[PDB]
Amino acid sequence: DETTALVCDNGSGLVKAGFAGDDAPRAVFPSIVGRPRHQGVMVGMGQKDSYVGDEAQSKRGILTLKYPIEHGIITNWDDMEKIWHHTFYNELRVAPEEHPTLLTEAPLNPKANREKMTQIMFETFNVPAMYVAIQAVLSLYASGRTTGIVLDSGDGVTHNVPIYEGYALPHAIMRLDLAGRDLTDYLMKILTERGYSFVTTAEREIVRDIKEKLCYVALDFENEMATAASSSSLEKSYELPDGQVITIGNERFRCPETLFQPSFIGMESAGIHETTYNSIMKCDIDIRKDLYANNVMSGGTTMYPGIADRMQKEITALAPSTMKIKIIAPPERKYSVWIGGSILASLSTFQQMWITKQEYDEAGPSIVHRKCF
Amino acid sequence: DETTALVCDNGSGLVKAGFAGDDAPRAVFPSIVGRPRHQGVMVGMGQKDSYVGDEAQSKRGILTLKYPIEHGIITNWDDMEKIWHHTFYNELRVAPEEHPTLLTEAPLNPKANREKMTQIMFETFNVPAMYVAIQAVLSLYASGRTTGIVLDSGDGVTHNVPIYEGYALPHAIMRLDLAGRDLTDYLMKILTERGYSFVTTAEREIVRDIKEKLCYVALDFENEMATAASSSSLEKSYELPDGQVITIGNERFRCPETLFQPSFIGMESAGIHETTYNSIMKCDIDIRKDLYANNVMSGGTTMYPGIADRMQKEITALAPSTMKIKIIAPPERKYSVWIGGSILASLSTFQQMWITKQEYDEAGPSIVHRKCF
Amino acid sequence: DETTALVCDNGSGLVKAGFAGDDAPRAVFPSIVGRPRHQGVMVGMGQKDSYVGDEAQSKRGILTLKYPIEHGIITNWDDMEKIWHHTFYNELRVAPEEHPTLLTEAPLNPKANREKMTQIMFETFNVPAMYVAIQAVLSLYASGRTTGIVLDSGDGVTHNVPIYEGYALPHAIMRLDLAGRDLTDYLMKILTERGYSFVTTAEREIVRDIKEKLCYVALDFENEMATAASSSSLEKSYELPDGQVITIGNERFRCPETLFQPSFIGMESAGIHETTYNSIMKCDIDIRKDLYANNVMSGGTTMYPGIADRMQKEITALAPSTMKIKIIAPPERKYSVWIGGSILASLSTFQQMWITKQEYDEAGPSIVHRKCF
Amino acid sequence: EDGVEDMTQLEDLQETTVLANLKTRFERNLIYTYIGSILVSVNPYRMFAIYGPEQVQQYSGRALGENPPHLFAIANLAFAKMLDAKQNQCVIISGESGSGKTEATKLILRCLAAMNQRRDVMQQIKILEATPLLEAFGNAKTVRNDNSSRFGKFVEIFLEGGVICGAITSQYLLEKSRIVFQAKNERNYHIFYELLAGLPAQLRQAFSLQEAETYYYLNQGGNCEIAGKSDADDFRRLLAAMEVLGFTSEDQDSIFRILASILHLGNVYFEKHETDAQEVASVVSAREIQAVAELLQVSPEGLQKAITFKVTETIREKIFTPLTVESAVDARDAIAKVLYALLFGWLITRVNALVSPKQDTLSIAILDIYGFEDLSFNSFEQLCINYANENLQYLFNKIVFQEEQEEYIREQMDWREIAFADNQPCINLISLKPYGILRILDDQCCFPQATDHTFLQKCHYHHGANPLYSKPKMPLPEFTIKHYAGKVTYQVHKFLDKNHDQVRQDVLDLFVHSRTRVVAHLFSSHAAQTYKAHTVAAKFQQSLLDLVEKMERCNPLFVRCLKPNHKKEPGLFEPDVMMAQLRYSGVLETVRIRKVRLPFQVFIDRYRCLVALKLNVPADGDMCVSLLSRLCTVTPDMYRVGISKLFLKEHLHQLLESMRERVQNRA
Ligand SMILES: Nc1ncnc2c1ncn2[C@@H]1O[C@H](COP(=O)(O)OP(=O)(O)O)[C@@H](O)[C@H]1O
Ligand SMILES: Nc1ncnc2c1ncn2[C@@H]1O[C@H](COP(=O)(O)OP(=O)(O)O)[C@@H](O)[C@H]1O
Ligand SMILES: Nc1ncnc2c1ncn2[C@@H]1O[C@H](COP(=O)(O)OP(=O)(O)O)[C@@H](O)[C@H]1O
Ligand SMILES: [Mg+2]
Ligand SMILES: [Mg+2]
Ligand SMILES: [Mg+2]
Repeated sequence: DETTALVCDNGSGLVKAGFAGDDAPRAVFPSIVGRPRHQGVMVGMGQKDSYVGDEAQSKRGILTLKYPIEHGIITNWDDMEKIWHHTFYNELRVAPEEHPTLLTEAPLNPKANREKMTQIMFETFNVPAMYVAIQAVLSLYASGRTTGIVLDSGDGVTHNVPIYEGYALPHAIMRLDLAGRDLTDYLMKILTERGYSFVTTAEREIVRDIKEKLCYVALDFENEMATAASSSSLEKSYELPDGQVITIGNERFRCPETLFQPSFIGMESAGIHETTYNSIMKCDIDIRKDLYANNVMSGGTTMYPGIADRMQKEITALAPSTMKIKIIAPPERKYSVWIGGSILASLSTFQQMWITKQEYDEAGPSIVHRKCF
Repeated sequence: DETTALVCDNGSGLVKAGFAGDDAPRAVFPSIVGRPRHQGVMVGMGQKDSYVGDEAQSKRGILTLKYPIEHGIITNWDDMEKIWHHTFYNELRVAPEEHPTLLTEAPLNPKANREKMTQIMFETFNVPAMYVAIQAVLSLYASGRTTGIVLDSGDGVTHNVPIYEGYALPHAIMRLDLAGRDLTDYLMKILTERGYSFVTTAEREIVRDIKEKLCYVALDFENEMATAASSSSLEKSYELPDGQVITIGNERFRCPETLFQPSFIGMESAGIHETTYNSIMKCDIDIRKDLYANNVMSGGTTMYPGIADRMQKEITALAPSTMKIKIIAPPERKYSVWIGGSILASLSTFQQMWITKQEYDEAGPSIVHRKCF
Repeated sequence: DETTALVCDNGSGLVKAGFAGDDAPRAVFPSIVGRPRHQGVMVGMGQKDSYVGDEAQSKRGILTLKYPIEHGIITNWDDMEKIWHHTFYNELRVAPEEHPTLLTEAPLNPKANREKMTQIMFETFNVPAMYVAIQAVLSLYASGRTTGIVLDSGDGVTHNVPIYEGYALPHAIMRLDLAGRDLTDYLMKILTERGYSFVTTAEREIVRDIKEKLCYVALDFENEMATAASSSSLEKSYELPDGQVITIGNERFRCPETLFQPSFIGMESAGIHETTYNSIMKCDIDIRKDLYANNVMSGGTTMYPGIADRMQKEITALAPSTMKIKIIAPPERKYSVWIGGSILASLSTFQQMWITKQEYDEAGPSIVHRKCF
Repeated sequence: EDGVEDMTQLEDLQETTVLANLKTRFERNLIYTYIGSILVSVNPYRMFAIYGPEQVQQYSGRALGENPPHLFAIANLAFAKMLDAKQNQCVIISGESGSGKTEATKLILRCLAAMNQRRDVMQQIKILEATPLLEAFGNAKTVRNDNSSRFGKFVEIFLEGGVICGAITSQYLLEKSRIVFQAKNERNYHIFYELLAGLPAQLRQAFSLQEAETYYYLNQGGNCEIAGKSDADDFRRLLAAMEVLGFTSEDQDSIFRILASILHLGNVYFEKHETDAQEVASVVSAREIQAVAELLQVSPEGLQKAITFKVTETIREKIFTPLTVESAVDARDAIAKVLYALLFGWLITRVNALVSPKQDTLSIAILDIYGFEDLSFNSFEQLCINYANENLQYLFNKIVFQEEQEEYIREQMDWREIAFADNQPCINLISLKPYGILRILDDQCCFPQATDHTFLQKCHYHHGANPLYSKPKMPLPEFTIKHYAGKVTYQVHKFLDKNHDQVRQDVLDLFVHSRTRVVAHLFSSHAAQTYKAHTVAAKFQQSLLDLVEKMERCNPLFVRCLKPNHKKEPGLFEPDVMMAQLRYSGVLETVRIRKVRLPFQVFIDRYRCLVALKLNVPADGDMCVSLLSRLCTVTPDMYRVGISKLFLKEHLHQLLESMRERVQNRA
């Protein structure tokens, strides 16, 4: 009867899991699987062949860390099963065979990904029901709006979804394979100019922490670079795990600049502002005014200081001066997809949109293409 | 059924033998073989052609003493057989053909040494099983830790082995051919400045006793030398076997100083502190903090008064001030390798890691390279 | 008027210097500085405090040899000045204050290295002009091509640079800190298995000579090891300076194997073949076919017998069977960087790309960042 | 006359049938029943005629035929087997505490004393008076019973052609971890509370004792008083027993001194002081250490070093290594446990020497052993208990299978080899040397950084594929073992803390050089007798192996005492309680082993309407049985035919019932 649904926002970098109706995810941990890369010499020490989540980062210095998801696509289907098993049993401490599960996926992913998630849910974990949602719709659900264009940016992909009065325009949906992971790689590359070498996968986590703590978005790039070159007031220090101290200057704002200039990492694509403007201009002329004032930002990559100010400046430069530009960046936008999924999964009217086990048995794994979206 | 294993820690200078499960070695005696060098004139006196162990030191004044092991490598394979036979029969009073034997070896020795020990154990003494262990791992076993870097120093070699959570990093293993025997030779050399001449191998033992009883490590070398030169309060007397009394001053701390300045004996290598720091810096950046606080010292050469204080001072000078440096020097570190071997050989899970006689018969003496380490 | 330019390819291990327009370097000598480590007892013998180049290897047995460059970064700035002074005056017998100088550097080095080289050239040696080039571009210049991916490997670093029709793709540039020096260290480590101990810096040169003369690359590692273990036809002898003869077997091909399996020396990086394939796959889909057939190998570490065959085999295994794989390994690839630099410095159109003394005086040492690359 | 005595003769033996027959017997005030040669006794909580000389002469010898079941039948059967085989025999009285094993043992002792010697009854008087001492030193209050024996009493009555010689009492499988650790709502052994309650005041002032709530070794349960027990009266009765047993005032004073020393040693705490390279435990207050030293006549500094230091002693030197807080705690607990064990052994040795026999040619052994234990919270002690019970169930199943084979051979049939799956896999799962659970526990007790979680992970890894071993779904700190009595879940919470029982040579040397004679004698004897047993589990396994090795030179006889109701109501019975007791006592193992016997006449007279209309053959035999057999088209390999009995009924019974109901469906 009272079977609480499970909301699992398995992103490329973080797993956000919890119960429907809650205000925050119950379990948040990195989506990594680690394996030992050294020689075990003590008897009985070395009987574990895999580490998932936070225990993979506690043992970070002897493991090889691998991500099962790149750019929103699950490429390793055994590590993904390990991560899902960890989430269901060790983290949520719940039995999946008695809870409906709600999962999320990027708008323009291959269909085999969704079919394989459906098969794994219905055959390995024996869930009673299933649904796969689109992350931007859940961002709107969490934002308390029915009209707006969502710029979601995790660390796999960046996509734009314009929605008006609950109606989506699929032809105006954008997608970029440029997100937090590429920012971490670019910061790792440009940290070599000061003589800092981060090579292994365990140092990728240190570089990611540096990026989260120190990096920010400059309102204007050229004068910021001139100020950084003409003085030393923009430099900050960071302490490495072994006690060494590093210092970074213009690398603080040069790393997030690749979101607006993808040419830094050798991509021909346009910036996030131009992508958003292009997505808006692909909609009806009667929809554009409402979309201009409902720019909803979601994801962890949108958490840089000053990113909303620059997005508003760029859109104002692009859009006509008559329109009013608003960038909605709630302080909890890092969990907006999960919050929206929790809101949606707790609705009583939503109970008729689940993919039940009987429907799967009847129609194969392809039922998810007509039941979802 | 209940066949107790034998632990034999045959070092370069001392043999430490006993039964697995005990708290201390049963037999400890010098690893020397002596032969007469004078003329026997009494009928019936002089029928013994060799003396092994303590009986070789009782007759020290008519014998030529030779060590079968230099720098952890067995160079005389008949004297080594004599010593092993003595250990098994006259000291432990046990029959080797019904007890598994555990032996130790330095980390970076030639492979022929290990193969020859395996062949001698399986063909001359007919042991039912065999294992060859690494001394630093046994030091960690005795210390009750799974993470730490071990500085073992007997009188053949000095080596560093960093281990984290039971995983060894073989690329960071160091080795020095500078240990107690070189210290004895250097003390013998610098004792000639006061007119004391020790030439024969029997006087090497007297010099070794002097080094064990009087030598110590100075916290700082230059001010210690200044104090020793400006006064006479650091001088101590020693009584020779025939009653003559010798006095030594700055030679008390100049002898152990060659551990930190190998240039005194004409070596280009770095001190033990710099070797330990270099071994630490060859590990992962996430391992260094735990290793800095788990510096385990083992062996007889680490028994000098004040050696741990100077090691901590030198590592603190080298390592960043943020880290916390701890030098673990248990009072029983002279027997830590044997204690760890005894702990390891008594485990029930270890019974599957022995090299049985059948495996040797199948695979030749080269089985020890894949079964051990 | 007719001021001939100087090309100085100062690598981590060798200095390759000469005049622009020549077909071969005029001066080739090791990049070492030696200092006495023993006691001078004869009056007048011991008045020299430093030895640079070949004279540092003639006196190898009384000196401490140090390299001013590790992994392509100058760490000792006084020894580097000594080496440059030696090159300019004692080797080339030329006055640097009247010849433009062309220098080389690894693609992803710290900027302080380049700025300091510029400052030293313009303030200590008073050169009239300067340029800093990238070694892979010079390798292509020497190879007579405008399209291709270059695998340069000296003894400091290994890097990949893909270039198409004279256009470089900086985002696809790879770098490894694994090269000839690490191979020498690994060979020194694995030579202890047969009982050969090389410790001092003077024995590092002997080990390097052994590696150059005897080591080779096996087409396949496992069957080569099986053949070496099952017979003794792969063993060769080497004569040490004092007459002792050493013999090595599988160490001949186990040493260069760390280029394809960096895990032997405890690195998590991928082999050179996988690094090259990854660099190719980071380029445009329309560039890959031309790059697959223009794999240019440069440097001294690429001089092992059979390295090109194995590189082709590995790339063929990785790349699709439709493409055609060609490995270009000219017999003079040890000097390809210098040959390309000589070709480039002699061009008449290149005379406008020098960094003149006036530009340096105007813009400080930071002019090299915008004038070069 | 509706009930039956022996259920072996029944044609269909099922759990429901056994329960129905047992409750029918109990409702008629018939307590004892028979399973072959195995007796079953239900505690009635009411005085019943289980005595009287007329019963003895009625059961005297083989003149009765065992038509009525009684313990005297077990006694005279053991006597007859001894006189036939000229060999010893043992009778094993198992069952839960309070199920009636104690008075069963006393009645057996009285019956043997009455029927063997019948001229002198001094042996039974001398062995009965030692019972209160053992009960006080070996029982404790648990969460299931108010007086439970935590050990196995082994009474051996020596006989010489009907002449009762001296008796030897032995103890086995004593719980060592209860002396220092008690769970919620349970106490330590009764002796400590009796001593603290009924001691004279000036003795308490001399020993500086206080109320039981202050002591750490007793207050862990939180309920130091039993509602319905008088400690002073029992303590005075114990004094009377010691006075009868020849224990002088000096011996009693020494025993009280030892117990007070244990109690005071239980109240020592340690602090984490900072040393140059480690953390070192130091005693908080030296008052308790000095009190223990004064009570035991040992050096105070020697005791403090034996508690807070570790000695590595070779021929040429002796090194003192400081211990941690946990290591010091383990050392103190090990000292307390060894002191208590030595004291109990000394008491039993003195009692045996008081009634020492002369010759050793024949003997009757009586074992009063506790049974299966399945509580709510389940831990190491019950794991050892269930391991011992599994090893006893092995012999029980061996006896049952021997009786089954004897039944098969006695009937005029070609005796086949009957399949039988013993409980060896469970014993191997618990205590096999390579990767047994107890072996893993022993290994983790010396491993550098082992805790309960690591031990659980090792157990899960090594036994994940065992059918008997089961893992919890969620990561709970527990595991499940499928015993013969069902699935039992063990909570791993202090397995490593309860297993550390290592006492080093320095402590033994300190205690040998005491100024009192009894303690010095005990520790000298212990050192002379002492071994690679450094843990509680290893010593328990050694003691159990000794007990088993004492028990293969004889054919055991089993007495299974049950419980009809947990409220001790004399007459009230429940079916679920009977099912639980039958599962725990191992009675249903006989039913499991059986899988099936029917007389030839029964089914001929019953199923005659399945093939023909009414086939009333006048001449019965094996030929008509075979005719009705292959007229039904049934393979001969799934059944067997003899004279009348041993007609195997694996699956033919179900199909025969189905055909019978199908035939009767029309009419
Ligand atoms: N405060 C922050 N500043 C900058 N980047 C951040 C911050 N917090 C998270 N990130 C980046 O966002 C990415 C994770 O965001 P998330 O939305 O959880 O990704 P996904 O949904 O794909 O798992 C990581 O690469 C992380 O480095
Ligand atoms: N108290 C001490 N002070 C200084 N040196 C000592 C002391 N005890 C032993 N040694 C030295 O340590 C060496 C022996 O140590 P040990 O660890 O037994 O060597 P090995 O293991 O190689 O046999 C001898 O050279 C001895 O002189
Ligand atoms: N024939 C050879 N076989 C193997 N290795 C070689 C050979 N010749 C040179 N090397 C190695 O290549 C390295 C020097 O190559 P080079 O390209 O001159 O380095 P760099 O440019 O960094 O000075 C040295 O370590 C040397 O041992
Ligand atoms: Mg996301
Ligand atoms: Mg040693
Ligand atoms: Mg080069």
